[PDB]
Amino acid sequence: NVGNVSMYTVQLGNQTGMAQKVFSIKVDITSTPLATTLIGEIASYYTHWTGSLRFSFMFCGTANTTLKLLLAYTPPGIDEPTTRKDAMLGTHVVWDVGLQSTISLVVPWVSASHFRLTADNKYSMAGYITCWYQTNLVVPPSTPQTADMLCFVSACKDFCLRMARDTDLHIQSGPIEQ
Amino acid sequence: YFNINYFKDAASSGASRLD
Amino acid sequence: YFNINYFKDAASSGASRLD
Amino acid sequence: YFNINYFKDAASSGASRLD
Amino acid sequence: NYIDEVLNEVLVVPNIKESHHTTSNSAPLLDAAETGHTSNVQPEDAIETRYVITSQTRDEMSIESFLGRSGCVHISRIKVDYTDYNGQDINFTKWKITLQEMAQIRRKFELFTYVRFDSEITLVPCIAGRGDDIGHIVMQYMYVPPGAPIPSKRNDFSWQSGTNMSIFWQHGQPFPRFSIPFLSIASAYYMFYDGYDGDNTSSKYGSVVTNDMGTICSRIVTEKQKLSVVITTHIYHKAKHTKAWCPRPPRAVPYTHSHVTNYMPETGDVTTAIVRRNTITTA
Amino acid sequence: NYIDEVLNEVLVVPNIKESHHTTSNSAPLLDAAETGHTSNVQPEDAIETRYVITSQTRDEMSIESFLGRSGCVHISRIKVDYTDYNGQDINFTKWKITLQEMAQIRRKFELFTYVRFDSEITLVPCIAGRGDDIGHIVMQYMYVPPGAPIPSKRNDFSWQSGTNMSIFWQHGQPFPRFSIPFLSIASAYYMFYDGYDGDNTSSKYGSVVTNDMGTICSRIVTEKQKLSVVITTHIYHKAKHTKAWCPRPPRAVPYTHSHVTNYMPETGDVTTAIVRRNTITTA
Amino acid sequence: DRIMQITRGDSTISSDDVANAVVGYGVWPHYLTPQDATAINKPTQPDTSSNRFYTLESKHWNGSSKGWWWKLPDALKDMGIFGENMYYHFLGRSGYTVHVQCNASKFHQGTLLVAMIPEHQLASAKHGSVTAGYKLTHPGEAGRDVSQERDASLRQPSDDSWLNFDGTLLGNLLIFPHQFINLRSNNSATLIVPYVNAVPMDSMLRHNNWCLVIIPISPLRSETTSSNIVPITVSISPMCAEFSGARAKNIKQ
Amino acid sequence: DRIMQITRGDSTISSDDVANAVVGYGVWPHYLTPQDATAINKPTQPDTSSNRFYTLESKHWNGSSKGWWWKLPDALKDMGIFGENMYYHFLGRSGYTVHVQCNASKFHQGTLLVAMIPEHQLASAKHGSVTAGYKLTHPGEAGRDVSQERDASLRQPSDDSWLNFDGTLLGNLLIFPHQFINLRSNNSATLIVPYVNAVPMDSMLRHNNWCLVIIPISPLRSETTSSNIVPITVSISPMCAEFSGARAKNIKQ
Ligand SMILES: Cc1cc(CCCCCOc2c(Cl)cc(C3=NCCO3)cc2Cl)on1
Ligand SMILES: Cc1cc(CCCCCOc2c(Cl)cc(C3=NCCO3)cc2Cl)on1
Repeated sequence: NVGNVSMYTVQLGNQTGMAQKVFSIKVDITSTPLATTLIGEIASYYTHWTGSLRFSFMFCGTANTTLKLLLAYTPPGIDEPTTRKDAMLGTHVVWDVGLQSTISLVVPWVSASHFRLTADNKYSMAGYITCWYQTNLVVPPSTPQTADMLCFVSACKDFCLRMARDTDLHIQSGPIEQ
Repeated sequence: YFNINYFKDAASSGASRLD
Repeated sequence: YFNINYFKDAASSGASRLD
Repeated sequence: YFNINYFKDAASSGASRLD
Repeated sequence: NYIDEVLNEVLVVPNIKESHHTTSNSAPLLDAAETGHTSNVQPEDAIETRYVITSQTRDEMSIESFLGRSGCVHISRIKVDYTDYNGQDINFTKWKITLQEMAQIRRKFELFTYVRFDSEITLVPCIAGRGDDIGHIVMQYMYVPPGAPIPSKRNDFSWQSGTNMSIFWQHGQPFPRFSIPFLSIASAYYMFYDGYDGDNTSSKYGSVVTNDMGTICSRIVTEKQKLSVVITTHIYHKAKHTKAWCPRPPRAVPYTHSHVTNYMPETGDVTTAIVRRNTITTA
Repeated sequence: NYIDEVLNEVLVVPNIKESHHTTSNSAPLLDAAETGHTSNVQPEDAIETRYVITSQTRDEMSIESFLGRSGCVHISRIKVDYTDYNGQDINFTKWKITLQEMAQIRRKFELFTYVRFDSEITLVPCIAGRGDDIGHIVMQYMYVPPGAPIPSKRNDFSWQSGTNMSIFWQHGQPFPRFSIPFLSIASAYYMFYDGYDGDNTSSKYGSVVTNDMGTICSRIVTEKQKLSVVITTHIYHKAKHTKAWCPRPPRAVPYTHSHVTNYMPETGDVTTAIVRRNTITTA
Repeated sequence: DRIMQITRGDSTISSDDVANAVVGYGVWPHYLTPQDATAINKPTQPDTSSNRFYTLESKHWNGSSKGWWWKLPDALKDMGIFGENMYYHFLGRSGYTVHVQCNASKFHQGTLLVAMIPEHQLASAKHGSVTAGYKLTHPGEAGRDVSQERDASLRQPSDDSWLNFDGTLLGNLLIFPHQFINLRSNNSATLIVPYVNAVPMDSMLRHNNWCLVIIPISPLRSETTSSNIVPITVSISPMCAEFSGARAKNIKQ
Repeated sequence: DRIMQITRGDSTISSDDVANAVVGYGVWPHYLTPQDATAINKPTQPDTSSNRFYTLESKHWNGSSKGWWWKLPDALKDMGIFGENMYYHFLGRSGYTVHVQCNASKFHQGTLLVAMIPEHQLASAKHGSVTAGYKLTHPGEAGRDVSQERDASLRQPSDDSWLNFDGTLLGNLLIFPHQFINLRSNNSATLIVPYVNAVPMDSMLRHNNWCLVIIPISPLRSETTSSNIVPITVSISPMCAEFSGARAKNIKQ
């Protein structure tokens, strides 16, 4: 998927079971999949980061289609949750897919140290965010039953960086010719 | 200590300011 | 002679004062 | 910073002015 | 100003107010990102926030502390010769004015479409002794704008600099540094371009039709010495009093060549920083 | 201020007044130290004192003249090689940011739980000639914060410092010095800690989970020389604009290793400065 | 406008479609007053950390579904903090917010009746004077019925719906605070409810004040693949929780 | 006058005899300010139900006793409410009150040194760079040492007293907030202590801010029947507890 575009879409499926889980990523903004992102790509130019962050999701589904996902931010402290109940217990947002289309999930800033390190560090572990089905994806007749959701991340006015340093995400195992 | 553009030209000066 | 923070940043300065 | 003809003689001075 | 500038508290970020619950109609968390705009949602909106008076400056997040940092952009080298001194194209360097000839920093700008600045410029000569004594090796750097007599070889007539700039550095005396006005016939330096030389299906196309701004012909003035040497004069560059227009997505593919975008590696599959996951389900 | 500051009479100690005898009830000499507090008794209380106008300042007894003094905290060494230049992990040093790697001064802080400061920093390169001529040996120090490309070996791409700090010193030109803001995500530097990496019964515990602040990858820019050398660049450190919280009992056992308290010597019984007496009766 | 937003803890819920909201007996839940009070100790009032948006276990809406109930003081006997404070204290008092989510498509047809009920003394399924058992009116997140099977040895309630489980023609049930979920207009149902009880603070363990019922009235009818499952999810938020009569700790059951 | 009365929860403690009380660094414990703060969420502040007078496990004072310590953020990892809120939240912040009771008669002779210590990084008993283990600096109500025996396989701290366990001549320990229990005047020891740490709210699990030590200085000496046991009992009260960064729940260990 990765070398292609798809590498960007997340198809919301069938799900025979119920209350099943979609995906997860970890918040440490310098961690693929995050990293490469206009933000990540950047943050990787500084040693320390801080503030809240914003995750936005969009339904590239259908019109007649319907769904309800539950997204959650599991602060640093434990393990990325295996189950929904366990994750619903912390910070989250139920998302009702409808005429709108975009739900934006905020990632409050929870930390001990006013500031976190941009570099992988067990200490400065920001946590995980995950998504699950609240209900389902119901589609009336003759509509596809899988559809995609795009996801994004922009900053919050909270946000701020410091201690400039040279990037991670780019090794010029060149040189460069003429 | 500052604003003492010891040199004539403007191209020569410290990192600008912020505003 | 003093208080002539020849450098911009504050981290760069003499040993502080006393009070 | 300027007009500080550190040297006595006039022949010694910066590039003149413009007017 | 001082305090604010010395304490570096010029650009401060707002604080996070206190919230209460909302069992109300308007849902700020819902917007349609298709509008191409960006959401405006905050902590205070989504949760029951507290009250934190902030104190983080976005000072270091300024195109001047992002850009205004010296970077190797060229490493002039001279493996002297004493056998043939002078001769054509020897013991004197010349190099085409640019940045794209070396990454990390090339990377950095390219983050924007247009750019403008006065450039600092520093030279870091390092004299490697390949002999039993290096003597007194004087040096002459200078700048050859277009169209100008570029030294054919070591002692042309162009090293008289009757009207050119030549900086001189003699072993001991410190690093030569100087600065420079923004040199472009244009209101800004073109980091990119979607133009060509002409209609000639063999014309040039890139950052480059718009940047023939120089070159540097070098020289080790001292004459013939006994014990050999090799000089490596490093060229660092800093952007002071910079402006930038229309940001761009950073680069994720290791380039090759300058004044071009071309990535297509020699055989190797195009590689990028993205890492692979077993499953989306666990991070 | 001046006089008081030039004459160094800022913090002066009180004088010893005059006393007379006391055949009275309240006995100041009697207090119960179990209260954990400290007695408040003075000369004037216990004896028939005179009158001495003092003139001793407690200026030099300030966390800034106690702390604000340069101290060797590291001795970078480079036994050059000309045989293999570059190669992996050579002719360039790198060292983890800290203090506990060397006593006398480590000692000194540790006198307090928390500490905060802007640090001076000075480099004292010393070039030992193992050859018949050392030439011109240029040098590059720089700083690699987390997470950053730390030179694999001598000429990486990281020595371009397009956005990093690299100080350059060439034989003759004086000692490089510079200063630095207080670098911590925390409001103060943790001299100690009673925390861990995590619940992993294999997690880290100490001053240290909280101090991964760097490292320093070094470099002798000049290229290949003929006659060998060995460079020893000493790293001194001074604390300017310091604050300290919650004092602690000094250390009496020679440590071993840093970011730890561990004393338990290799076999030898734990030794301390206390001396032995034959008898309490005679001193 | 139908859209609604609700924020209770560190938690928020949204709904791009709705049928107003309802306040039980037109009273908004709040904290106890030194007038109607009785106890003498200073109540612990976990704010936010407690009275937040807990979501239970989800359920399936069948063409064979018959109905399912949850008893509130009890549904969160495990929900962190609230549900600990419950067990550590004798007196507990609190009001709630019930967010009932159940979507499907505009090509579906179904109707759910949702209702809360003060003192819902259920009846046993067996004739006699034997009252329903503890352990069975104390299901938990999981709720009861579904249309399930069980031991008749247990002093088991009435799985019987139409009689209201209490033997009152369901349909008069509309007297209790309620609303429906007509899949053709609705999406959810939102009940908000103060603390109703002849006593200022009751036993969070022995007594369940509020009882909630959801009953399929018009059976779910699609024309889709029965691969399409249309859950029913309940979310709850203690509000103005107040506790007191601190001590050891009861025990799970 | 020596008598003292202290009231913290639903709990109160009395002492017909005492050596004043001590406030650590002369600062009284209180709640976090929107200035020094950093987090963004509204902290849960259990009042009373949490910051109350919990008493630990008691101990014996021997003529062979050597000393025993308890680490605070940790000693109440089980103490109801506080110790749950600990596990449910990432950030925790709180100050304490330490009531150390140890009576015997006026015919007894003994001396206990009590002290609290900010960041008490203990040393391992074994030479090297191996730091004490988690699981052993996380004893619980029970505390550590006594003068006990244990596996040397465990990255075990120093049971070593005179060096302060950190290798600082005990006796300079008087620099940390303290007092003694001289059985001839004293009865208890009362330490009160604010929240000290370079961060506004730390991890109640990974980091123990306060560490408390009690060390027999002059050995207990009676002339009675060794049927006469003279315990040492510690009681503690979180004060101005504040929590935040709500979520699932950690796990016991
Ligand atoms: C893309 C892109 C970026 C730039 C910036 C160009 C800046 C000009 C380089 O400036 C120098 C000049 Cl004009 C002269 C010398 C010089 N050294 C010795 C003699 O002349 C060095 C530098 Cl860095 O151009 N295209
Ligand atoms: C304990 C304890 C005490 C400290 C103080 C840490 C201070 C940082 C050291 O500062 C230096 C830095 Cl950041 C860089 C360099 C440097 N020299 C050449 C390149 O970088 C030298 C020093 Cl002393 O940390 N843990």
